[PDB]
Amino acid sequence: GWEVAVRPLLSASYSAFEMKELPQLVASVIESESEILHHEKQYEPFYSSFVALSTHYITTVQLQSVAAACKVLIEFSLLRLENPDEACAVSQKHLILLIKGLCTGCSRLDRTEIITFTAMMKSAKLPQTLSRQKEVQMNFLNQLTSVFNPRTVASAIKTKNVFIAQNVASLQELGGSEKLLRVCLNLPYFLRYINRFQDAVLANSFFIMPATVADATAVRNGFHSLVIDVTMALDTLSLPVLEPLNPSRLQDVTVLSLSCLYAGVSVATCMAILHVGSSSKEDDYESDAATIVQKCLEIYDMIGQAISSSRRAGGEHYQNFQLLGAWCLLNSLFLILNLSPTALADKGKRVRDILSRTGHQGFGVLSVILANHAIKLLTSLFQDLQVTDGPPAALSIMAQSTSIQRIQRLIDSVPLMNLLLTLLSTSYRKACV
Amino acid sequence: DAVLANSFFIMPATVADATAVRNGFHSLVIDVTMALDTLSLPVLEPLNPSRLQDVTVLSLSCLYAGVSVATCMAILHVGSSSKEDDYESDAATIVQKCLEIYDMIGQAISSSRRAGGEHYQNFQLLGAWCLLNSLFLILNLSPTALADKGKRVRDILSRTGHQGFGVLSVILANHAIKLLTSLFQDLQVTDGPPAALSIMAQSTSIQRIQRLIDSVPLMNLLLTLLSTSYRKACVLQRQRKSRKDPELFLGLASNILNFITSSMLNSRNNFIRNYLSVSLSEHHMATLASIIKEVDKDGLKGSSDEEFAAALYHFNHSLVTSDLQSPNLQNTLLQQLGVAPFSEGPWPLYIHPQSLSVLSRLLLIWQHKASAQGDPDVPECLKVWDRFLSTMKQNALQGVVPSETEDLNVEHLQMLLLIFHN
Repeated sequence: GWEVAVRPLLSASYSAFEMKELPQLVASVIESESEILHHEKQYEPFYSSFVALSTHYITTVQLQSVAAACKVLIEFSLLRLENPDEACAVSQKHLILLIKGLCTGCSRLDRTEIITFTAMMKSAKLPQTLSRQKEVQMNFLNQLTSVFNPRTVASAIKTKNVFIAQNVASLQELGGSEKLLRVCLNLPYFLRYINRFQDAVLANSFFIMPATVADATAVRNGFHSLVIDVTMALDTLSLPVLEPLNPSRLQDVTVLSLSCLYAGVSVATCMAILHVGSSSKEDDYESDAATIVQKCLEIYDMIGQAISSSRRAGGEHYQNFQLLGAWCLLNSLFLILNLSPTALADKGKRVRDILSRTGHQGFGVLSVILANHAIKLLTSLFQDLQVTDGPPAALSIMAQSTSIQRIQRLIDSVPLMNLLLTLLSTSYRKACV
Repeated sequence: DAVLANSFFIMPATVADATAVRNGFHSLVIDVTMALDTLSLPVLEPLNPSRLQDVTVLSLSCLYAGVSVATCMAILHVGSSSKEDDYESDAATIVQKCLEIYDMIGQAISSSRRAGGEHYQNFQLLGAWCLLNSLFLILNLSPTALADKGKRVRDILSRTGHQGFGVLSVILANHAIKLLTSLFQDLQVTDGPPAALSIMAQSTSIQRIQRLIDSVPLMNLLLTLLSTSYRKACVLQRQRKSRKDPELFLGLASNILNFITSSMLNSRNNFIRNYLSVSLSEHHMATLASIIKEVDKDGLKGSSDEEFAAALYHFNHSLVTSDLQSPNLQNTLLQQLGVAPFSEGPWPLYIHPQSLSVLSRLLLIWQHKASAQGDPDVPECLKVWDRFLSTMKQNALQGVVPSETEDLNVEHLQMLLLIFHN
């Protein structure tokens, strides 16, 4: 039965996990494998919560069976992250943290959620409401059929290392890298940012629309979903799912990272506009803006590091990545520093229109952070340049160009010297004030 | 010329030509030292395509020179004071400096902001190609037959005792195995042309590995190095009771075996598994059986022996379990081991642990497959039980008291009982 199968988790929910309770849990997970992936709607939350508790208790601490069970759970979480159904007891975010935790040292789930998971455990109805020789022979057959590594990869650290190696091998076997990247690309909230980046790169111009103060407020009040999305995307990108950098995979990765940087730039512009136009809610808003911009920069840096060190993408792609990042950051800085105090802000109730048509109470910590990252990209590019008036370097990761072409494209986008002197003056004035 | 002709050239030629190439080793030493010092300066950063071509030309030619001096020293040793000691020290120094130059150039290419992963892959491919061709050439040296009758690699392949080898061979094999494991780990994550041997070429990992296979039959070469290295290590260990120590050769053997297990046996790719299934031969099983007999007869000796035993155990069981060897190959292995289920002599009542492990693994796999499919009882198990009973009955009739290492260790009895239960 299933009641006796879930009994060890019910007993252990009030304590740690007894060592003697693990092998039968593994046996039950392997035995029901044929059914776990195929279920009706009303049993689904029960099985989701059971999987959550099982994974949690496995990660808190014969290796072949554990690896098989972990592979089964990873497969379950994978197709649960692909489909996700409305009535899933565990949302997509906790599935992402669970998959990460099985590949790491179990520092994702918290008690505040497993209490609700056990409550749902009790409140859910069984499939068949919750409110020695056979196992040895199976283990013998499992050890006989396949050979565990062991040494191809003090005691606690090596057991943890082999556990992580087995788990990541199982994850890669299912091809979860492509599925995770696909699920991260077609997010319901990053979609607008990705589309905006596509239009900006196609039209050669830079777009930001916090627009007026009212539009800035409208963009606000939905910031918490953006925080959740950026956190989950960062956790997904922290997993080793990026190694086979095919050209299409490269394009997808740069699209995702650059759109995330675009989102950070946009929230920075929104906060600056709000401050120019002008409790606990405002403090929450500013803390959330700081968190999202920091996470966006972290994602950008992680993607850049992955691109630079990869054995399929080399120096040219890293240079193009740095050029795109610097272009976005510099255009953003020019836009935010061109904000009027009251004139254009009130009369408004792009960068090409601003250039065609052509008080520094904006700025802030976000502006400083963006300027620092832009200056790092710029010094890297200029150090590269140091060692025929052609076209500006194409804004694609697969393009070929020289350093002079990239610098000339940056100059064509924005007058750099005047901009730099403007930020220097404004920053010193703010510091002295 | 070698890259243009798709072939590999080394001409130490005979002993006289080897001596003629020698006696000029001091100039080569001074040249490699000055080249290494020049390459140590920061004068490599702007890697234009032409500069890349020049750098790879220089580094690969230096590696070629190290390979050539290694071949010359090996030929001199096969053919056969302070001068000889100076010559061997010079050879060691020049090969070490050549390897250092190659590694420095490779690291510079990998970390450069103008040359990326593809160029590093091509660099590794060229290095591995040169190293493997050199190893094949040196390990195919004849003792006296072709050496005296001679008074390339394509002619050798067209026309088709191991007192050569040495420390230089071990170092070259180690570097080649490092390049090979890097390339195969790259592969892991349409029968086209082999990958071009140019630093600017575009190719997939399958293409590079297939080019390496085309140049030299890899599996036979690797097994030959494993066998020769273990033989030299065991001979040196017997004589004892860098060259004077046997742990180096034992480590090389363990490393090559571990490479074979991790990169090929556990590989998921279909093409490499097909190649492994095609390229396994009965002579390889005979060599493996002789290695097993040596390791079980010698017994536990030292820590390096423990590591080599672990590697051999892992290789044996991975080969047995992962369904590449055809059944006749398994029968050949058992027959060579002397524990063939269809033999006619008395059943050996004492089985050494390694042979017992492999035999039990094979028999239990057969029994499990037969039970799962529905086949009636496998004739091999019935035959082994019958032969055990007949031998034991004969010994009972003769009233013979065996020795402590002669009949019926306990693990053998447990294994037979487990067979009986199924």
